[PDB]
Amino acid sequence: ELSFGARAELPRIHPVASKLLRLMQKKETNLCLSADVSLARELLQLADALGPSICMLKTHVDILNDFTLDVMKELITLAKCHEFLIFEDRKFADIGNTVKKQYEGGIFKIASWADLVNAHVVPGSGVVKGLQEVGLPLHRGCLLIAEMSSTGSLATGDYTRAAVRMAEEHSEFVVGFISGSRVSMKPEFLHLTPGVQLEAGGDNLGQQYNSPQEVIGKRGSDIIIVGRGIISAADRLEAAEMYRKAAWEAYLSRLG
Amino acid sequence: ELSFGARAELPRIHPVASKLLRLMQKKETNLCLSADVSLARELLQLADALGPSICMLKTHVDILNDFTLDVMKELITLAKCHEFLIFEDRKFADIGNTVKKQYEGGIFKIASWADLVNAHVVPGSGVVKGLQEVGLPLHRGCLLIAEMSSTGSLATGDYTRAAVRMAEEHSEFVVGFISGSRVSMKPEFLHLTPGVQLEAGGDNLGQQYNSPQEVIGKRGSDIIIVGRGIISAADRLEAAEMYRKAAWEAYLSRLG
Ligand SMILES: O=C(O)c1cc(=O)[nH]c(=O)n1[C@@H]1O[C@H](COP(=O)(O)O)[C@@H](O)[C@H]1O
Ligand SMILES: O=C(O)c1cc(=O)[nH]c(=O)n1[C@@H]1O[C@H](COP(=O)(O)O)[C@@H](O)[C@H]1O
Repeated sequence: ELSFGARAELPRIHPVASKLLRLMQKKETNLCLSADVSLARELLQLADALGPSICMLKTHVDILNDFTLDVMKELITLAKCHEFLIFEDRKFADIGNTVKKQYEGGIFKIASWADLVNAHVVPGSGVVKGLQEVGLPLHRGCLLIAEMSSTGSLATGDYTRAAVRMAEEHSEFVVGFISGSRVSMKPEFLHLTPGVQLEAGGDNLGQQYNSPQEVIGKRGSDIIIVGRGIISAADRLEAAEMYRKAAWEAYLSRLG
Repeated sequence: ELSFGARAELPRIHPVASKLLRLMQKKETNLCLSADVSLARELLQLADALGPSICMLKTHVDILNDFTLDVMKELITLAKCHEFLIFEDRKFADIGNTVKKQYEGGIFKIASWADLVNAHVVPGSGVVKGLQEVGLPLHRGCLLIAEMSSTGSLATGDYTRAAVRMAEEHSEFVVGFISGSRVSMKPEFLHLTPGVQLEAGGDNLGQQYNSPQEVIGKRGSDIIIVGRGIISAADRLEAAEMYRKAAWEAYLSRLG
């Protein structure tokens, strides 16, 4: 198994993946903050304070009450300053012709500011084809949702295998997965795992949690995605540090 | 088989479904216009001119370049005047906690103006639970995506059966399906079918077309969803009439 820094140099690495892997090793972080807030001011204060601790900030632009493109200008400034990628967790899941417009246009202009987006594989490979027609020219990357954290997920068995095949057949654009585990044996592909908290539990609406040690160390994923475990804590900086240290040591101990 | 008007009176009918079925029979239309445009003025001019011909107007609010809530105020005026429902084709597909915010909040406030939304079933039933916590109090309905029109769709076999079960277990909120065919044997559930054109063909990004006669008459669906077959035509009113008459006669001939 190669280090993040060595993976960043793999022949077939995507440029977005390489940038990410380099800053993960430089900063000793494999934590993605899920900035699940409705106020721009809170999003930006979290991005600034937690920026040094994270490799990535995941957004849901469609829950921000006071979205403007200028908010995203301010977010990019912070991402550049603190060195993290922006991942819009849009979960594109329509026909190719529709998702291209959803990605490029409308109010959000997601492709203009998001390094990464993700997509469901259920519509077939046209979802990726449509996105890639916007995202390739804009030097973006995409993650495919191969497994989900929620109770009753149907992203298992042959579905997960189809996501892996689709990623591998569109490596020009697809840089990895949302998954609960390592699903691809090719080290050029990132594995990002949500449903992460230090303590056992879940929410009232089907979320299920596993620890950083479980998903990075035992299940072989690369990056933890953490929302409420950080966001709901009083001191979100120390919470982010706890999660960072957990995920980083789990990664180190798997490299041996 | 019962008429749309009789289905509107079924004991277990949802109020949104009943409203829809009543206006379908009153107006002799089972056509849903897919208003896949980027300008508010065009959306509203289409809604006004085509309103008499349609039972429903399907939106992708996230491709509208000049979205405001006032545009949607103007759309509701037209929907009330001409008697059609508004369906936001958002394809919610996240954990329950996330989709509740995506449905109620952000810039779009979808639940405030959309009679209907839809969801993928891949995350498990928490997606429906989350939506229903916003949509039940707001007297809304939801469609579950049981089959898709696109090449390579994984919404087949056990996946489609899971969508049907999920709908049937959440009949307080779920009023039907996006599907290619009748998938539920319970007449209280609407079947809406996209991927419809009069002529054979497809697009460059995995869309596949079948005719109104095929999907309403042979496959037993209720409503056709038509975008480019109308939107790209020169005379969109006559195109809508062609599709309306096709879908309506196919429905009549299946009732015998
Ligand atoms: O794509 C995601 O990030 C995602 C996929 C998945 O399987 N599960 C999942 O929880 N997520 C997202 O990751 C975040 C989890 O947040 P918490 O449960 O608060 O840690 C939310 O923003 C979800 O939308
Ligand atoms: O949910 C939908 O309406 C949908 C589901 C599906 O399986 N296929 C499908 O095409 N759609 C949508 O229906 C419309 C089809 O448009 P046309 O291909 O232009 O008729 C688009 O807005 C798609 O996003």
